[PDB]
Amino acid sequence: PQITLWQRPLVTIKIGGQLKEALLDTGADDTVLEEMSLPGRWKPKMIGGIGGFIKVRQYDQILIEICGHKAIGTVLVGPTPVNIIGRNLLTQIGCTLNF
Amino acid sequence: PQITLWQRPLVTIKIGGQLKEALLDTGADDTVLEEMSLPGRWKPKMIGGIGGFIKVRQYDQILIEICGHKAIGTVLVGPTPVNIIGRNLLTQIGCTLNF
Ligand SMILES: CNC(=O)c1cccc(CN2[C@H](COc3ccccc3)[C@H](O)[C@@H](O)[C@@H](COc3ccccc3)N(Cc3ccccc3)S2(=O)=O)c1
Repeated sequence: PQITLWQRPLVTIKIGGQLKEALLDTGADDTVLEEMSLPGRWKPKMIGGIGGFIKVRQYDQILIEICGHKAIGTVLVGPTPVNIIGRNLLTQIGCTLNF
Repeated sequence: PQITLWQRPLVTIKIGGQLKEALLDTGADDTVLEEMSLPGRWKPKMIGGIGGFIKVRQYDQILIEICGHKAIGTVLVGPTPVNIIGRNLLTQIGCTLNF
């Protein structure tokens, strides 16, 4: 589909059998979600925003459904202001910017 | 044009006659640029994201050229590490997210 930007590009995602709201964010390199439990081991990672950097937990090969489209990739969990779907997953669902 | 997200969506913008590189950020409500001088009165504001908040100066009705498309809108100026073009301006150039 085509999403306009007059309002926040919020979509429903499914992860760990739960539905959550997330922002389609072309400015983010990675996908970062609010604190939650994911399976497997995690690795440390530092990501930065306008205010500075934060430490998050990196989980790999996580199944996440975005607007019905299934994706499998790296998900970061940490103190993020909102659930963010970044370029690593946007590319998997074939998302592009057009104008 | 159609911009893929394999890499960060960086574009050239023209503001105050100056050329700059900026990130197209669908997750950002507003536009925030690195410290610079702009004519007119401004209002202080606080914007936050990953890492926390930063103080910025809000200028209204600023003319900006993005990829040859003229757009008018509010621009926030502050100690941001990267120039960010948010939704307030992306809408004016008719930018959409598609997949
Ligand atoms: C009202 N606030 C604004 O208009 C407003 C205006 C401008 C900016 C922001 C905040 N940013 C949002 C996220 O914050 C929020 C918070 C609440 C609601 C919406 C977005 C942005 O959309 C993201 O792209 C992330 C990159 O996050 C990641 C995630 C994973 C890996 C790497 C980055 N940042 C922008 C940024 C990009 C590159 C370098 C430095 C900073 S951010 O600063 O963290 C809000």
